[PDB]
Amino acid sequence: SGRENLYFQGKERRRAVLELLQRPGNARCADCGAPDPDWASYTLGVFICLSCSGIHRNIPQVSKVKSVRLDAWEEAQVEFMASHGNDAARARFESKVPSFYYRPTPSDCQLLREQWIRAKYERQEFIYPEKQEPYSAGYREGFLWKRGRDNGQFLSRKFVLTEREGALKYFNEPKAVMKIEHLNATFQPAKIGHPHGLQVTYLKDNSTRNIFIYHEDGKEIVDWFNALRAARFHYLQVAFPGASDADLVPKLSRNYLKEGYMEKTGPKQTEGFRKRWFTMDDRRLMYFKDPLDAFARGEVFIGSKESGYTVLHGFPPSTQGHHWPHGITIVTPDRKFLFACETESDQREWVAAFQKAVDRPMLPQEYAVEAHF
Ligand SMILES: [Zn+2]
Repeated sequence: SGRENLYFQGKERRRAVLELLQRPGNARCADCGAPDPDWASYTLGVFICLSCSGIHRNIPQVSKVKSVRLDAWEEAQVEFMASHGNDAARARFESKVPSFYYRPTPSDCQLLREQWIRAKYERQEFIYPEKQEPYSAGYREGFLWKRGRDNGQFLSRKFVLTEREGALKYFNEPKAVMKIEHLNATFQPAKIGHPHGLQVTYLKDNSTRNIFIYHEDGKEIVDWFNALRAARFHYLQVAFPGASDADLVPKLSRNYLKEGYMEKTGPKQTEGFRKRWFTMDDRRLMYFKDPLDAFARGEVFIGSKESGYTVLHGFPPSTQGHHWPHGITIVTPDRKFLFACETESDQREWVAAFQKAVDRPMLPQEYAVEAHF
C-alpha cells in the first residue's frame, strides 16, 4: 500500500528532478563542458555549472536559473527540462555554429565564457546566421585601442582584416600589413590590464611582434578574435588542401602552453642569471624582460628528440649565480639552456610543457621553421 500514499508521491517528484542529471546528454555543463552541472536555466532548458549559472543570472530577461539539487521545482518546470535539456539546446542554440568559432572551456577568461553564453542565448547568433556576418564575411574593419610599442599608452587605431588581401592591417597607407599565415591571437586580460585585452602576434624574419589591443565592448573584441580565426581557417584550407576541416580547427589560434617568470643565463653558462617572462607557443619559446614588451630578448625552437632536443630536471654541477633553485636544462643541437624556476610546481609544469614538445614528432612544415633559428 506504500504506492498509494503522499510520501511516495513526493519521493517520485523528487526522483524525477534528479533523474534529469543522470541522462547522458546532461552529464556536462551546456556552456563550458565542466562535469556534473548542478544548476539549470528553466527558461532555456539547459543544465549548467555554478560558474555558468552566475553568468546566466546576469541575462535575467532571457535566463532564469536555479539549483537542481537545492531549490524547489514545479512539475511543469521539470517537464520543461525533460523535454529540452543539453542535447536539445545543441540542436537549437548551436544549430549553425561556424567550424572556426572558438568554444570556451572553464580555463578561459570571463569574457570568452560570457560572450559564448550571450551569443547563444541572448543574440541567438547560431539560430539566425545572418548575425554572423560581422565576423564571417572575410572582411572586418573597426577601431581598437592599441598599446604603443614602448610608450605604455593605448591609442585608437583603425584595423582592417581582409581575407582577399590575406592580411590584418592597421593605420595610425597602413602602418603595418600582417600576413594571416604568420598571425596568432590569445586573450590575455591579466597581462594587458583590461578585461577585454587580446594579444595579437605576428612573425616576421623569425622575430615575433606582440600587439596588445582591446575594445570597450566585449562582443566586438570577441568578434575580432573569431574573425581572425575565420581568416586563419581559410588560409589553412589553402596551404593544406586535403587536410579535413577538423584537422585544421586546433591550428586556427593557439593559447600558450605555459607562461611565467624564470631566470636564465647566457650561452657560456657563466654570464649571470636574469629574470625573464617566458611564453611557450607550440615549439617557440620566447623570453622578454617584461610581458608587455613588443619584442622578445630571444626566441628558442623546441624540436623533437629525433633531432637531438632533450629536457632535464636540474642544473649541471658547474652552475653558479642563480638564486631560484629549481633548475631545468634544455639541450638543443646548438646550445644548452639553463632556466631556473622559483617553485617546484612551476618547474614541474615547465618540464612537462617542454617534454610534450620533445616527445612529439615534427610535422613537415616545422622543418623549415627550425631551419630559420
Ligand atoms: Zn559551465
